[PDB]
Amino acid sequence: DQLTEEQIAEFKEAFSLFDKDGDGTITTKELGTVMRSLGQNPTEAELQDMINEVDADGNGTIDFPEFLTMMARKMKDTDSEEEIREAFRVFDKDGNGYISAAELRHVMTNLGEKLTDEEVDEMIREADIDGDGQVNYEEFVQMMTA
Amino acid sequence: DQLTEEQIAEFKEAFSLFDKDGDGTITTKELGTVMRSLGQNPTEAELQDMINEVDADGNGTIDFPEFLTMMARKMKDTDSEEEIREAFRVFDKDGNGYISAAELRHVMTNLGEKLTDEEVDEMIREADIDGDGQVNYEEFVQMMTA
Amino acid sequence: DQLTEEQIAEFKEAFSLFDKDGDGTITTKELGTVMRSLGQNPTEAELQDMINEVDADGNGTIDFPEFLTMMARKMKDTDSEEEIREAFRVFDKDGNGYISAAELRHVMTNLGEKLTDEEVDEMIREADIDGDGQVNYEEFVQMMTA
Amino acid sequence: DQLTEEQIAEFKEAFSLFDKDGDGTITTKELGTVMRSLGQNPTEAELQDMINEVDADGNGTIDFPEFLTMMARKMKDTDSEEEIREAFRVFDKDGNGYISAAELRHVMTNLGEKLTDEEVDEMIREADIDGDGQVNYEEFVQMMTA
Amino acid sequence: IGYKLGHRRALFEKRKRLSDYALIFGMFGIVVMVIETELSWGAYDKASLYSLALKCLISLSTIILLGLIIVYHAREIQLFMVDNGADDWRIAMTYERIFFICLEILVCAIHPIPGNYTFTWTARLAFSYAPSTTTADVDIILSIPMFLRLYLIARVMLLHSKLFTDASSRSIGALNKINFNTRFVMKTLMTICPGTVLLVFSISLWIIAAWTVRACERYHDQQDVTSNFLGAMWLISITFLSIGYGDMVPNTYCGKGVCLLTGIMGAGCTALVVAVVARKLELTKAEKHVHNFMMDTQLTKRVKNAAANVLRETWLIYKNTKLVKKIDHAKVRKHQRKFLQAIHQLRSVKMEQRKLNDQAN
Amino acid sequence: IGYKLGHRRALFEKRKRLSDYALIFGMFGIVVMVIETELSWGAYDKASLYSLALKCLISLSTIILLGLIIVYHAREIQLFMVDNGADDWRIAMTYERIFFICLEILVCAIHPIPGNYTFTWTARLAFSYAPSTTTADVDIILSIPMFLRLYLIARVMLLHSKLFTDASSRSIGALNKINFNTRFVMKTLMTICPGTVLLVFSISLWIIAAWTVRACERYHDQQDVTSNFLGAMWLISITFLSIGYGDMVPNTYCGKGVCLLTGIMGAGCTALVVAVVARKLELTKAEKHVHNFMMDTQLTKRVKNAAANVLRETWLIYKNTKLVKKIDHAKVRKHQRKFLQAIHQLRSVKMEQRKLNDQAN
Amino acid sequence: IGYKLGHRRALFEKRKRLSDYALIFGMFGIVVMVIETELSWGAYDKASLYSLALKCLISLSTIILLGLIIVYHAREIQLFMVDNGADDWRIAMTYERIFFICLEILVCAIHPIPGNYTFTWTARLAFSYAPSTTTADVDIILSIPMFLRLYLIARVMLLHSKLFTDASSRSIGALNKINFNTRFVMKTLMTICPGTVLLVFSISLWIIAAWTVRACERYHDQQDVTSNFLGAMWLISITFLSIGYGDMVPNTYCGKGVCLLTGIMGAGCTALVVAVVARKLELTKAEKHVHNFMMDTQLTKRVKNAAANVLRETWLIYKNTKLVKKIDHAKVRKHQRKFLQAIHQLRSVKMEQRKLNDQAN
Amino acid sequence: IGYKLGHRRALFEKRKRLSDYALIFGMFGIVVMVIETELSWGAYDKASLYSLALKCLISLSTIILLGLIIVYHAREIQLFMVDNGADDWRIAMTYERIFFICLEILVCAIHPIPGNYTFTWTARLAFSYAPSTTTADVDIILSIPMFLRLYLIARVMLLHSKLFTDASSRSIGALNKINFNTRFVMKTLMTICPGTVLLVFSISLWIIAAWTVRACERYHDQQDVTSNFLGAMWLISITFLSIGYGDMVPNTYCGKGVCLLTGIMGAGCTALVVAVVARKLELTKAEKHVHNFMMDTQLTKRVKNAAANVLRETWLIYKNTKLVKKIDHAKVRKHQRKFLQAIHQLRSVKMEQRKLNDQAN
Ligand SMILES: [Ca+2]
Ligand SMILES: [Ca+2]
Ligand SMILES: [Ca+2]
Ligand SMILES: [Ca+2]
Ligand SMILES: [Ca+2]
Ligand SMILES: [Ca+2]
Ligand SMILES: [Ca+2]
Ligand SMILES: [Ca+2]
Ligand SMILES: [K+]
Ligand SMILES: [K+]
Ligand SMILES: [K+]
Ligand SMILES: [K+]
Repeated sequence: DQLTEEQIAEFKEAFSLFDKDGDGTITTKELGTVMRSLGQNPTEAELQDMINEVDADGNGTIDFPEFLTMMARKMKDTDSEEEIREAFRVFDKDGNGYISAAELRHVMTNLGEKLTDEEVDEMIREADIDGDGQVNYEEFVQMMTA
Repeated sequence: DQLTEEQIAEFKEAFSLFDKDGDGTITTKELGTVMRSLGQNPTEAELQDMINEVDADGNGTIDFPEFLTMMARKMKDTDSEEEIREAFRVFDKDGNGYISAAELRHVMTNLGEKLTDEEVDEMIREADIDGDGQVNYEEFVQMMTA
Repeated sequence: DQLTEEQIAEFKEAFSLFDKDGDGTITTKELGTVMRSLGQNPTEAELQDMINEVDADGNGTIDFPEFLTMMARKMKDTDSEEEIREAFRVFDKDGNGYISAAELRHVMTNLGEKLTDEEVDEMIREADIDGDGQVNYEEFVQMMTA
Repeated sequence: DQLTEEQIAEFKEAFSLFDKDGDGTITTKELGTVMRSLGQNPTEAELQDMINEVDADGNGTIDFPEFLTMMARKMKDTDSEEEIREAFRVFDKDGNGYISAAELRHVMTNLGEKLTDEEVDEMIREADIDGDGQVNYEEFVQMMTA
Repeated sequence: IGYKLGHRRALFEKRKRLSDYALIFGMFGIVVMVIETELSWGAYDKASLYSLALKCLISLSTIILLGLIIVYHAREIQLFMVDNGADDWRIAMTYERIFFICLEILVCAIHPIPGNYTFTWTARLAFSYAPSTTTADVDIILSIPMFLRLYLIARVMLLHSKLFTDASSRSIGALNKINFNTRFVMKTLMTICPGTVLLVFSISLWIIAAWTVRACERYHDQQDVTSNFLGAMWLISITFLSIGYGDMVPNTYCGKGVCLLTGIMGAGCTALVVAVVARKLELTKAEKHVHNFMMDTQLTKRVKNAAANVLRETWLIYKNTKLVKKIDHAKVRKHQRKFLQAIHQLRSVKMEQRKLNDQAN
Repeated sequence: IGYKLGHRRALFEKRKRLSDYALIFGMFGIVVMVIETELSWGAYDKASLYSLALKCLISLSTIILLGLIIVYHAREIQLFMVDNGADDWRIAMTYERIFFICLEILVCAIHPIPGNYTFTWTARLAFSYAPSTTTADVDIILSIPMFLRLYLIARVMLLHSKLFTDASSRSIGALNKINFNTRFVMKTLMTICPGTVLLVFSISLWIIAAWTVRACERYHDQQDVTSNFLGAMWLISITFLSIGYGDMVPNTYCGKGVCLLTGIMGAGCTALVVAVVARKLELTKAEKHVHNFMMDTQLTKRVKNAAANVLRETWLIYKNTKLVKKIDHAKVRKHQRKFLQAIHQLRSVKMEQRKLNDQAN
Repeated sequence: IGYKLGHRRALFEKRKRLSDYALIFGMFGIVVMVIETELSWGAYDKASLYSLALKCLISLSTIILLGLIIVYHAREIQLFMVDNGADDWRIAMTYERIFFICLEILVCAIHPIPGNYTFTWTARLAFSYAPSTTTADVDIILSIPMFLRLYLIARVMLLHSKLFTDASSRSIGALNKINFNTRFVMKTLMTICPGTVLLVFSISLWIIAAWTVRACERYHDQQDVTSNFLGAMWLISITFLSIGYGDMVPNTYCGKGVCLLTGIMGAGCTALVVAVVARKLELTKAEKHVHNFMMDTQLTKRVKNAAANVLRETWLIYKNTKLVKKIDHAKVRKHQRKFLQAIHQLRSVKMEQRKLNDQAN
Repeated sequence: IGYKLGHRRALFEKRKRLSDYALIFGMFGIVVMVIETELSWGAYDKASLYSLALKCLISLSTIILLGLIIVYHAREIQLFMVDNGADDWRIAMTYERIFFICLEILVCAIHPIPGNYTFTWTARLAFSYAPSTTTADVDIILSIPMFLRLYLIARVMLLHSKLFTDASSRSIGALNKINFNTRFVMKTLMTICPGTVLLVFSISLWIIAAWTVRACERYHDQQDVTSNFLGAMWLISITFLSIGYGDMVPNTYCGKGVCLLTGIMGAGCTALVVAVVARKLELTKAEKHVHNFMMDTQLTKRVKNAAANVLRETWLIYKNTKLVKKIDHAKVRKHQRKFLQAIHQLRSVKMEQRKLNDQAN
C-alpha cells in the first residue's frame, strides 16, 4: 500500500534531508551534523550504536529500506523495548549492565509501590540465569519475547 | 542640463568619506574599513573584483570620475545584469560558473511556472555556444546585448 | 529527651548528601564540591581549617558523630565565640592576628558609642598577657569561660 | 576668610582616599588605581604629566599642599587655560602641536562665524613668533598674560 | 513495509476526512438557529409550521452530528491501538477518556426541541430600580449554548496543518522528542503571526457577543437602548477597553455576564497587543549601522564649528583689549559672554558624541 | 550529641501543635458570627435566647483562643532562650516583642458581647442626595473586624512547610547563612506556582468583600440593589478590573472603603497576572530548534522557485523579441512586468531568509 | 556623466517643488471650510451670497489641487522610467498603482458644493431616551471628510528630510542595500525624538477631535452640554485616559465614533509614553561609578562602627560581671541586649555591603 | 592658601543659610491663608477686623520673602563671579537668567490683598443641566496659586544633601567631570529609595488636591456632595486609579481641571509603582542556589520512585501471563494500563528534571 508515488516521494524528500552527499547512503558525518543542528551533542559511540541497531546489512551505512524501518519504529509513541531498558539503566552504576541481586531486592522492597517479600524473592530467583547473583539484560528480552 | 558646481561639491564631500589620508585615491584598505564599519564581512578577492569592475584605468585605484560612475550605476533600483547573474549563482554549484544542460532542463521543467518541453529544448539548443553541454555566463550577455 | 530513630534517619539522610560513594567519611574534595555548588569559592586552607575545628579524632575526616556536633553548633542563631572574633578580624591588618595597644586605644576612643579614657586604660590593663604592646586572640578566650 | 580646622580635617579625610598604606605621598600607582575604578582608561604618560603639572617640588610625588592646589584649581567650572588649549588639539593632528598658517587661514575663514579676511591676516601676522608658518602653543599664553 | 506505515496513513486520512462533516453539520445548525430566532420575534409567532420545520432540521442535524462524533472516537481508539502496540481495545479506557467523550456528547446534544413551552421572567431595571415581569419562552435558554460547538474549528485547523502532517516534520520531531499537540501549534501561530490571530479572534468575539447581548436584552426593553445592534456593538467595544458603561447598563444578568467576560478578555489581550505593536517600531541591523554612520558624520562637523567659535572669541577679546588705543567696555563683555557660550556648546557636543560612540561600541 | 538536637525538636513539635487549636477556635468564631448575623436579620429579633447562646459560644471560643496565644508566646520565648544561649528569660523582652504580643491580643480580643445595644446611623443616598436615618445595633461594628483573625493561616502554612522542617534543608541553609523567615516561603511559592496563589487569593477576597459590602449596605437600602449578593459580586468584579460603577454606587462609607481596597488590589495584581500569562506562551529549546529547521527548509524551496521565474521571463522576452518575424508588443510588456515582479519576489525572499539566519545565529 | 546623474536631480527638484502647492491648496480649503461652518450657524443663513462665495473658493481650490496631483503622478512615472531601465510608460501600470491614484483622487475630490440641500435627522437622547427630530443640511456630511487631506504633510516631510536627499546618505544606503521607505524616516524620528512626535500628534488630535465632536453635536443639543468647546476638550481628554464619561455622553453616533477612535488611540499610546518616561530617570555610565564609590565609602564607616560597638559591649559585660564584687543584675541584662543588637547590626551591614559589591561586580 | 577654598566655603554657607528663611516665610503665609479661608466661611464675614489682621500678616510675610529672594540671587551672582573668574558682574546677565528671576518674583508676589472686592460667578450643574449664579469674592482667585511656592522645599533639599556638600564627593565629581544639579540628586533618590518618595508625593498631592477641590466646589453646592472633605478624598482616590466618577462630578471647571491633573499623574505613576513592586518578590543569589539544590534533591527521589514501578508492572504482567495455569484477563489489562501510566510518569519527570538542569546551566 506504500507503493503509491505520493508517500514514496514524501519519504524520499525526508531522506534527502539527511543525505547531503547525493549518493543514497548515510554516513556518520551527516547524522552527526543533523543531530548537532537540533541542539543535541552526539558522541561517536552512541551514534555508532544507533546506526548499527538499524543496519541489518552490516555495511555501516543506511539506505532507503533501512531508513523506512527506522522511521516506522521511531514514529510510534511507546516502545516497550527501550522504555524499560532505560529504566534499568536508571539504577545502573558504571554502565556495565551488571546489577547485583541485593540491589534489586532493596529497590523492589523499599522504593516504588512496594512488593511482598516472597514475590520479589521469587522474581530474583527466576532472574538469575545461572545463579551468580548478578543479572544481565537478557532477562529483559526473556520477558519481552512473549 | 549636465552638472552644476553645486552638486559637484556634495559629491566630492561624499567621496571624501572613503578617501582617507587625502591623496585623492581609494585603496583596498580604505574601502575595506568602510565596509567593515557597516557590519559586512568583506573578502580580499571580493574587494579586488569590486574595484576592478569599475576601474577602467587598470591602476588598481579609484579616482573621482570612476567613483562617480560607480555611484551612478549603483544608485538605480534594479540592475538587469546583476539581478539575473545572481539567479544563476543560486543554482550554481562549487562556484565553477558552469551549468550542465541536465540541470537546466530539470530546473525549467519542474521548478517555477514551468515551460513546455519543446520550448525548453529549443532554449538549451540555443544556449550551448558550442554544444559541449556546459553552458556558462557568456551566453547570458547574448540576451542583454540588445 | 535524647534522640530517637526517626530523627536519626533524617540526619543520616542529610549526611548522605556530603559523603559520596558510600565511603562513610567526609573528605576535603567531597566538602569542596558541595560548597562550590552553592556559589561560594572555598580555598584549600579554608577546607582544612574548617574540618580540623570539628575533627576531634585527628584522622582528617568527618564521621557521623562529628557531623552531629558540627550541625548542632552551626544550627544556632548567634555564636558569641565567632562573632567577636570576626569583629576583631575587621580591625585586623594583613592577616597576622596581632593588634597593638596603640591601635586599640584609638579604636575604642574614636569609634562607636565612645568610651572614657579611664575605662580604656582599665581595659588595656590585663588585656596584654605579657605587656609588650600587642594584643592577640588568646585574651579573647579568657573573658568567655568566666 | 582663612581655612579653619574643620575644613582641614575634611580635606585630609578626602586626601586619605588617594593616599593608601599611609605613605603620606601620592604615587603614580595610587592615582592610577583610583582612576581605574572610576571607569576611565589612564595611560602611564598621562598620569606622569598630570602629576608633574601640579607638583612644583620636582620629586614626582604629591603632598597635602599640592593636593590642595590641584583641588582648588579643579573645582572651578571653566578653566580657560585648558578650554582653549583643547580647541587647538581638536584641529591639531599627528600630536605635534605645530599647526601651520594655511590650516588656521582655512579654519577661521570657512568655519564658525566666518571672520573677515582682513582680520585673519592680522591675526596670523601676530600669531607667528618668527614667521616660519608653524604656529605653536606658545602663542596661547601671550593672550593670557594680560 | 508489511502493511505498516501504510495502515497508519490510511487511518490518518479517514480521521481527517471525518472531521469536516461535523463542522458542516454544526455550522448548519447554528445558522438555522440564528435565522429562526430572528424571524420568530416579528415575522411569525411560535405556533406556525415554519417553526416546526426549522426545528426539525435542527434535530436532524444534531442526530447526524452525534453519530459522526461517535465514529470519530472509534477511529481514534483504533489509531491508539495500532500506535501503542495493544491488542485489546479495553486497554484504552482510562476514566478521563470516557469523561471527555461524555462531555463532548453533552455539549453537542443541546438544541431547541420542537413544541411550545413558556416560563416566567422577572428583572430589575437599571437607573430606576423598577420591577418587570414577562412571559418568555424556553427556547432562549436552549439556543444560546450552541456557541459551545465552536471547538471543532480548532480540531479541523490542527488536523489540516502542514506541521502535523508531514513526513520530514514527523521525522525531525521523532529525533528531537516532542509532543505534537494543539498547544504546540497555537504557540507556533503566535510566534509567526502574532497580530492576525488576535485580530480575527477580536473581530469574531465582538459580533458574537453583540448578538448575544441583543438577544438577551430584547425581552425587558421598550425604549430601543440595549436591543439595538449598533448600541450593543458600542457597549462591547467600550467595555473591552475598560472605559465605562455610559447610560447603557443591562437589565439582565445575561448581559452582565457577557460584559464581565469581555472585560476579562480585554484586560488580558490589550497588554499583548501593545507589546507586539512595539516590535514593529524598530530598526534592523543594516539601517541601525547607516543611522550611526550618519550621526557620527554630523557630530564631527558640529564639533569643528564649536571649536572654531571658541577660537575666534579669544582673538576678538585680545584685539579689542591690548591692540586698541581706546578701550571700549561695551564690546569686551559681549565677547566674553559669547566665549563662555561657545565653551559650553563645545562641551555639550563633545559629551554627546562620546556617549553615542560608547553606546554604539 | 544527646540532650541537644532532641530538646529543640521537642520544642519545635510543641510549638507546631499549639498552632492548630488557634486556627480551629478562630474559624469557629468567624463561622458562628456569620450565621448569627444572617439569622438575626429576619428569623429572630435581638432579644431571643438564640442570640444569647450564639454569642456566649463566641465569648468562650475567644477566651480559649487568648489562652492558646499566650501559651504559644511562652513556648517561643523558651525556644529563643535555648537558641541564643541565655539563662534569664528577661533578655528576650525588646520593646517591639512586647508591642507585637499586645497587637495580637488586641486583634484577637474583639467580638460582639451579649446584650442589646443600639445607636443612630445616618447616610446620604447616591444619585438622589436624600438623607436617611435608622437605629442600627452595635454588633455590626464589632463583627466585621473578625476577619483580621485570618493571619493564623500564614503561621500554620509556614510551620507546616517542608522547607522549614527538613534536616537537610536546614543544614544547607545554615551552611549558606540563610535566614528562614515567612517572606522566604512566600517568594518560594511565587517562584513555584505563581498562578495558583493568585487564583486562591482572588477567589477568597471576592467572596469576603462581597459579603462585607452586602452586610454594610443592607441597612440603608429599600430597593434590593446593593443588598443583593449577586449584585455585590458584580460590583466587586467590575471595580477590581477598573471599568466603572454602573448604577450601583454605595450609600455607605463602609462600602466605599471596601471598593477602594479592591480597586487598589486589582491595580496591583493585574500586571502580575498578565506577566505570568505571557510567560506561558513561548517555546522550549527543542521545539524552537525544530521550528527553525522547518522554516529554513521551506525558505530554501521558496527561494528556488522565485529564482526560476527570472530566467524563465528572460528567455521568453528574448525569444518573443528576436526569434519572431513580427513583433507583438503586448506580450513583451507583460513579460517585462512579470520579470520585474520575479526580481522583487526573489529579493524579498532572500532578505527574509538572511534575517532569519542572522537571528538564529 | 553622459547627461545622466543630473537629469535625475532635475526630476527630484521638480517633484519636490510640486508637493508644496498641493499642501497650500489643501490647507486653504480646510481653513475656509472651518470658517464657513462656524459663521453659517448664527451670522448668516444658507441662502446669502457669502455662502456662495465661500463655496466657490473651495471648488476652485479643489480643481487646482486635482490638477497638481495628476501632474505629480506624471512626474513620478517619469522618475520610475528613468530609474528602472524602460522605454514605454505602459510598463509602470501595475493595477495597485492605478488603485492608489484613484483612491487619492477620490479622497481629494470631496467638498461641499454650492447650493441649498437639506435632509432629515433623528436621534435618541442620552440618559432620558427621548426621540429627537431636526431638518439638517447636507453640507455637514461633505465637510468632515476634508480632514483626510492631511496625508500630504507626511509626503512633504519625507521629501524635505536630509536623510532622503543627501549624496552621502544615498551612497551609504546603496552600499548597504537599504530601501529609503517612508516608514524608515518614521522609525528614525521615533528613535531620535520619541517625545516631541507624541506630544505634537496628541495635541493636534485633541483639538481636531474636539472641534469635530462639537460640530456633530450642535444639532441635537439645547442645553449647552456637548456643543461647548471646553466641554468637548474635557470629554476627549478623559476618554483618552480611559476614566469614564461623566454626565457627558453623546446623543449622536458621530460623537460616539470619535470617542471610540480616541479611546483606541489612547490605549495604544499611553504605554509608549510611560516607556519613554521611564528612560529619563536612570543614571548615565559616568555617574554610576561615582555613586558606587560613595556608597562603598559610607559602608566601610558603618561596619567599622558596628564592630567597635560589639567589642565595647563585650568588654563592659566582662568588667561588670567578673570584676565588681557586688554583682548588679540590672546592668548585665541591658549590656547583653545591646551586645545582641550590635551583633545583628554588624551582620546586616556586612550582608548589604557584600550584596552591593557583588552587584557592582 | 591663595584666598581660595576659604571664600568659596563662606559663600556656600551664606547661600545655604539664606534658603531657610524663605521656606519659613512661605509656609507661614500658606498656613495663614488656609486658616483664614476656613474661618471666613461662617465664623465671621469679610468686613470684620480679623480678616484685616490676617491679611496684613500675609502682606508682611510676602514683602520679607521678596527681599530674601533678591538677596539670595545677589549671593548667587557673587558665587558665579568667583567661580568663572570674572571681574565685572555684568557678564552674568544672559537673558534667561533675568527671565528666571522675574518668573520667581512673579510667582512669589501673589497673595490676597486686604479689602472687600466681589465678582459674579455662574456655573452649570452636573446631571441636571441647570444654571446657577452667585456673588463670590476675589480672594479665591488669589489664594489657590500660593501652592506654587513649593519649589523652595526642593531647593532646600538640594542645598542640604550630603552629596552636594562634601569635599571628597566634589573631588571625585570633578575628577570624573560630573555636574551637580537637582536632576542628579532626584535620580539618585530614585535609585536609593524608589518607594518612600513616591508614597510621600502621593499622600501630599492627595491632601492638597482634596482641599482645593472642596474650596472650589463649596460655592455652587447646596446638597453636601462635593464640598465634603471625605467625599473629595474619595473622588481624588478613584480618579487617580482611573475607575470612574460615580455620582460625584464637579459643577466647576476648577474641580474638573484638578481631576484632569490627578488623572494624568496617576496614569504616569501607577506603572512605576507596579514596576518597583515586582523587584521585592525575587530571591537573592544564596536563596536561588539553595532552592535549586533542594529542587534537584527532590527530583532525584521522584525519578527513582517513577522508575521502580515500570519494572514492578513488567514482572507482574509476566507472572500473571506465563506462570499461572489459568489465564485471568481482568488483571492483565489493569497491569498493562498501570505500566503505561508508569512509563508516562517517568518520561514527564525526566523531562522536568532535564529542563530545570538546563535552566540552571
Ligand atoms: Ca551521504
Ligand atoms: Ca545498509
Ligand atoms: Ca587614499
Ligand atoms: Ca583609477
Ligand atoms: Ca567519602
Ligand atoms: Ca573523625
Ligand atoms: Ca602613598
Ligand atoms: Ca611633592
Ligand atoms: K465610568
Ligand atoms: K482603566
Ligand atoms: K450616571
Ligand atoms: K474606567
